[PDB]
Amino acid sequence: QLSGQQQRLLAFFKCCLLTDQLPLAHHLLVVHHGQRQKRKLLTLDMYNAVMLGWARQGAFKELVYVLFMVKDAGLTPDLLSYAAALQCMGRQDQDAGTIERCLEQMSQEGLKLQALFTAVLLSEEDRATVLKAVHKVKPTFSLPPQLPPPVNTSKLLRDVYAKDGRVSYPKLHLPLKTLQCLFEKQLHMELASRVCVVSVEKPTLPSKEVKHARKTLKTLRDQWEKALCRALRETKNRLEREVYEGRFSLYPFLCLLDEREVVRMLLQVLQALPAQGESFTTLARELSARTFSRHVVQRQRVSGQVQALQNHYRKYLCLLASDAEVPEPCLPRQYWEELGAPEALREQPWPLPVQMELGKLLAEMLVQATQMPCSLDKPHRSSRLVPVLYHVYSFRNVQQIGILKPHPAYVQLLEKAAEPTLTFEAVDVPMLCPPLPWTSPHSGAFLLSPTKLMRTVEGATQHQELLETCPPTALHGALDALTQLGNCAWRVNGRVLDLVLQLFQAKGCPQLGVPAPPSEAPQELRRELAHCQKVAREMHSLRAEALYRLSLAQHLRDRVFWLPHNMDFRGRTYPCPPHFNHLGSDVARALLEFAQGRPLGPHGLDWLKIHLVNLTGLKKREPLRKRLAFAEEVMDDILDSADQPLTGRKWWMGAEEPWQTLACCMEVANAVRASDPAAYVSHLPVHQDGSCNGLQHYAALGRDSVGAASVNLEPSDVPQDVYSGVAAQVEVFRRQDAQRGMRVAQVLEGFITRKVVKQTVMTVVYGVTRYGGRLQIEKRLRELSDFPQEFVWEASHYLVRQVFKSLQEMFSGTRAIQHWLTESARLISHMGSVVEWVTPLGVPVIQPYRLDSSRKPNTRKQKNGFPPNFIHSLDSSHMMLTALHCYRKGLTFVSVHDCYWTHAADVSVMNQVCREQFVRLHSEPILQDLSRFLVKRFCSEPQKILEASQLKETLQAVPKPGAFDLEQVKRSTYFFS
DNA sequence: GAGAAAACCCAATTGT
RNA sequence: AAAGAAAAC
DNA sequence: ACAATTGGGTTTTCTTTTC
Ligand SMILES: Nc1ccn([C@@H]2O[C@H](COP(=O)(O)OP(=O)(O)OP(=O)(O)O)C[C@H]2O)c(=O)n1
Ligand SMILES: [Mg+2]
Repeated sequence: QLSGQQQRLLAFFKCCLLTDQLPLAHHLLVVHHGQRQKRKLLTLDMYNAVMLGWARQGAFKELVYVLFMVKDAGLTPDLLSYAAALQCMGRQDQDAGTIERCLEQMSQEGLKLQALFTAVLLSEEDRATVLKAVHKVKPTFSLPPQLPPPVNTSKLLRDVYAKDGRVSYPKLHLPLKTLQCLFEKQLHMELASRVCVVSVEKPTLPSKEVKHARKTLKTLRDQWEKALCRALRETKNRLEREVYEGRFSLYPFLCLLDEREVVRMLLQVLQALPAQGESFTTLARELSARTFSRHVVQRQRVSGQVQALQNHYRKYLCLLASDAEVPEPCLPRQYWEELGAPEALREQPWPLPVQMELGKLLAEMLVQATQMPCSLDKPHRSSRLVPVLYHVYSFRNVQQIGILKPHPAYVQLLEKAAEPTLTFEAVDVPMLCPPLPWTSPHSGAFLLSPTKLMRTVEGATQHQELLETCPPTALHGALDALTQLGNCAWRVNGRVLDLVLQLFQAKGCPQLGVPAPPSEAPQELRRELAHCQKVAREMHSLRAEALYRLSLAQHLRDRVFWLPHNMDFRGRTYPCPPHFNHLGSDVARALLEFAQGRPLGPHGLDWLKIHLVNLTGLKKREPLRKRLAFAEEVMDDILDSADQPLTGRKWWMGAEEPWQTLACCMEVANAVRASDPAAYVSHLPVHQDGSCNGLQHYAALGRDSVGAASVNLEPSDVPQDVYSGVAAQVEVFRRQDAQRGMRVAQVLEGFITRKVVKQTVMTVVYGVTRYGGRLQIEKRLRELSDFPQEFVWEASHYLVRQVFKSLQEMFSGTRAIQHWLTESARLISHMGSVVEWVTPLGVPVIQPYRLDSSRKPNTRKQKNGFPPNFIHSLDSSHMMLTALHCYRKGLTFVSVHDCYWTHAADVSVMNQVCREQFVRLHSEPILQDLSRFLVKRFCSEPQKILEASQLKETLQAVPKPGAFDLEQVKRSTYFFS
């Protein structure tokens, strides 16, 4: 639509609004006014922007000049121009607030003044000044009254927002003053946008060469800072000269931030450069995004929104604090709106060309400015002024990419200096205060930085557009769930941290997940050397990850921290700080604990031992009674694991989840030797997971009796387990073929297990191909070290066979629903429309596939993605219902996606809630509601007759439900266990 | 400054 | 951006 | 029809990309 430069100049004029100094923007408008082609292709919004800026300045003469230019060249005044005129009259006093001209002209012309006060976004001060200038003539006008906040009246979300009920809303263990000073610490952390963490690499006793390298590095850093300041001044002068030469420039974009801050940015980006450095484009995009992240925070400091946030947050913490009370207990967003909330007013992101040009300019500045003497080993008087970073191209790849390499001496200086400090950005670290409530798609999560509501790659905006144009009460439960997942307080387990750091700083233990040092790689000649370099690179790449996660664990060791949460486009909720969270590896889950603990109660130690047995991986198919018996039998190994983790018989290393098993052995040993095990405060999360969840949801949509009996929707004394049935069938087939001398069938004995066929049997209901199942079985066979690696490939072809022998008596109505969904998605995409639906909790979901280069939907991708995305949206709705009705009863609830975590005391309660919020979820006609929504959405147009008829008879051919009572899932024991 | 690891699949979509 | 690996559902 | 494309879905992270 709009041109690149036409979109670019609007960002320019908004940027001149952002940092004042506005006559350069006015001068550029005058230069465009000089030549009639130069003011051509200029949109009206840039005139509105500069008028509003002069209104903020209070200059009426320039306002009238821009008005005259608006009536020139055929442009028409709109509402923002009258808002700017009334704002100028608000700042001034002449004409006594347009007695004679402006409001009378507006009323005569026919534009509505209620739309002036309400529709278009203005800040509170500008709204007040325009309100005063309107009150100059006809003072009897009043603003339309603020309505009481709307409450969602959806049937699934009626109980959570009904006042007539008993609620037990939990409170943090932290007093209000401590919470307030932690808010201050997080604010100071976000203001200086990066955090320094001491590295958990082995500290070395310093030597003379270490001092010499560090002194040289400090002198070089000071010289680089001076050089970057000179380069930034020269760039700012030349770009200001370009603005005064009447062309586009990025000079206000450099004037967004202080020169100190930009030089500190460039130096800290240089510090975290790889040894074989990052490409030009990624580094440029990082520089621009980091510049925007600092600009938002700086704008909130200057604009005064930080003090408003401070006041509101100190009034807000009374709901969460232990020693404070609210007059009526409410949900966190309801209390956030009850205390009159400020406008968020976070800046919308710039157009992508401006961002790219800013990044390349900053990167080329860093390449050009910083330099070093050539030789450090020989200190001659004549040393060549050599660059620190080099631009090289890459020959191997198809499309050549620029790579910035460090100068090779700098690598040895960084190795010998051995700086003990890593640097993180503030958004990649857990928050030190409770996060802001999710009150809108725009507000929530971090304090000063904007966070998306839906995680999207490549800047797809149709998800956010669906979330904005929905009815506002539809997202409430979703928002509530996200806030509920943010308010959980976490802490780091100390003993596990000491053990992992002992293994990490010493010789690493790759069996237990701890990466080994850069040494201890293994060491026809070229083949061996290439293998050693490849394995050494893999070892180094793993140990860097471990260094970052363990450094954050060391930093957050004596702290209480929070993880704000987010969604993807389906409804599924992930935490925002990436390095150290509970959706991670075994070590990440072992390090983490609830900061608030609850007493165990009668069923705390019982569920704790059940959780431990589930962690060891042994006894999966047994009832819970035999899980308890197994826990009671192996108690000596539990106590020896807890007492001597590394100098004992080391039974916990044999567990399927070994570090989590060690943490639970520590918790159990603390519980059993206590004087009163029942009144013991436990901080360890206990897990409950559902068996074959996508199959559970297919069975609940179909009401299939055999399907519901298959995935534990019908109660039984023993668990039912689909994958160990399919494994038994394939083992029967294998023995039959291996009796006939089939070599691939012969070399598989003891190698067909649940884990081999698990993902394939899980995935046949999502339309897997035989090729995808082959890669699944291949990756599961490569992990078994005992199995012959020469015969993996043929084994894979023998195992896509005999597993796809599930043709009859396996998931009939499940594949009927799957077929109807796939045909529905195929025929929706055949007309050219992406598949949209609404979650039963009200969340709109759209599929961002559109593989065109993005103009036309990719039919294959849409039909393959619709069954998993629909079932995943349903399980997210299940999770959010369970979370909300657990909040109403006082439960600390976090979710790892079919896996629900709580204290050991509340597990039964959560189970009850879980089953109820399944039953209420699928009692709704989800198939019928989806069918009529898709008929309304895609089959309501008169232009296409036959296509809409075929899609309508496809959509109205919904599969009929079977005969299964959903209430009986409330009686099920192994539904979630 | 300058060439035997080996990838092996095999049927539904899509630009042409 | 492409490749070598790793983790979670 | 012909040859190229593709392979059930989602989320996160690391050091290297000519030897
Ligand atoms: N590669 C994939 C694709 C989808 N899911 C989705 O997560 C759901 C449950 O996650 P799992 O950990 O695999 O648990 P189950 O399928 O229920 O198997 P189990 O009985 O052992 O818990 C199933 C499926 O809808 C998954 O875990 N892994
Ligand atoms: Mg599960």
